Amino acid sequence: KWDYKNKENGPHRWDKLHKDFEVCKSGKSQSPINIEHYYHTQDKADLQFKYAASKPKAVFFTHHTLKASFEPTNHINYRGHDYVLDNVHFHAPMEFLINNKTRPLSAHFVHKDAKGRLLVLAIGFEEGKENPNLDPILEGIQKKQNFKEVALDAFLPKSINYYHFNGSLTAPPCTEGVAWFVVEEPLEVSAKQLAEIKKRMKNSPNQRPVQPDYNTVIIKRSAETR
Amino acid sequence: KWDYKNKENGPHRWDKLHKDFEVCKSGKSQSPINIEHYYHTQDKADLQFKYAASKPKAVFFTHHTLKASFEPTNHINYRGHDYVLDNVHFHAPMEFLINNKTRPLSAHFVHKDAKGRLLVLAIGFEEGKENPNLDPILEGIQKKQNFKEVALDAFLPKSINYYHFNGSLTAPPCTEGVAWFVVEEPLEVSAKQLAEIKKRMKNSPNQRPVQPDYNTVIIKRSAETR
Ligand SMILES: [Cl-]
Ligand SMILES: [Cl-]
Ligand SMILES: [Zn+2]
Ligand SMILES: [Zn+2]
Repeated sequence: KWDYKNKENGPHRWDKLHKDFEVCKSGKSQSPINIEHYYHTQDKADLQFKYAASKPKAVFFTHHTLKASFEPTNHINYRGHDYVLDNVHFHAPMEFLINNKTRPLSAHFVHKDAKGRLLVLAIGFEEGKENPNLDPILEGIQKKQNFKEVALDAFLPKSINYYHFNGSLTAPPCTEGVAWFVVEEPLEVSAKQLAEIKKRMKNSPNQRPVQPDYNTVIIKRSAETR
Repeated sequence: KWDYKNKENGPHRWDKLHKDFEVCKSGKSQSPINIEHYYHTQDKADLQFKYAASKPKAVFFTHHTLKASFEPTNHINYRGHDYVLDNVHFHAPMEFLINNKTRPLSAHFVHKDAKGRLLVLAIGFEEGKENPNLDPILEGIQKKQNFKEVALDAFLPKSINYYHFNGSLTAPPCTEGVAWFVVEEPLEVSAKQLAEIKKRMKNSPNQRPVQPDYNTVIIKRSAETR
């Protein structure tokens, strides 16, 4: 039963808990890392968003995180191909570091294309003003069902800059082949919302430690989300 | 013994021949691929070559390739680490494709730093002028010992453009975590030299087929070799 503690089931031993998890240790592009060495480009965008306000399929606690799953109606388009948004879920603290800076919370937007290839967008939160985009999720977890719309098309800023590289899932089975999009700009979250989200995740950090970095090639990129 | 034929020892089954070879199948950053999506960077790389004329330790046919191995006196410095050149060996046809174009031959310059991390430079050849830099290798494979200097310093152009990304070894054990540098402009080789090198590799292609590409992030970059 894998977790984030430092006992028999912790991240240092995930590989021992099941054969499927062996890549958690043996892989050469495990995530997260500290993003510190990266390149710049003047190339045009290759990322477009096809998000719309959507009622979650489910809002629930699973795999140590608070997760909102969605019907397959939202997509990111990358290199001309659609990747359907499966879920949004949270990590506290944020898992990726950017020039050794941490954030107290991040969201992962998890996508998959028709071929089954994974694309994950990560974005951090900084403690600040109330973020009304989070309220349908907070209201939805403590509610039976009939979940309210999540404003997916208002969640990110208009313009984003992100770090783009290949890595892995940050929880078992740690599958590689992941295209990561780690957004530089933080969203806001209030102290109250931050406490509430952390409590829904059992006040138990669900941040995988940074993994060995085998010269990960990272390009800094921009895109418009509208 | 693994090979490039397609009975019980070839590419599709490398993973089954030894548990050390399992990443040949399970890996999600396997090489080679067709390089066709890449982000252009404008600054000249810090990449520093420390190559000099070097007498091979051995010039020999091993694991389906013509290989020249060296004493550990040559390196590439990348991100402040010295990657020591172990060997130069050949593939026919060239294994990486660039915008779907093939070359009849490539060389791999295989390196490892002290911390054990891999760096391989690939450069293709196109039929044209006689390449004097190949001659000590072509002579050496016909010699018992006392191999003449390979002009490692002259082998590459002073200015190069390359594709840079994370991948794998292209032969078993298919180890990932490889920092790849695939040079854009081909070197020349005469038709006679090309036929001769292919004969020394038993007129038997030693090209791994293109592997699944899980959105490999590739940058295009310039460097100087001195
Ligand atoms: Cl994160
Ligand atoms: Cl190649
Ligand atoms: Zn996650
Ligand atoms: Zn090779």
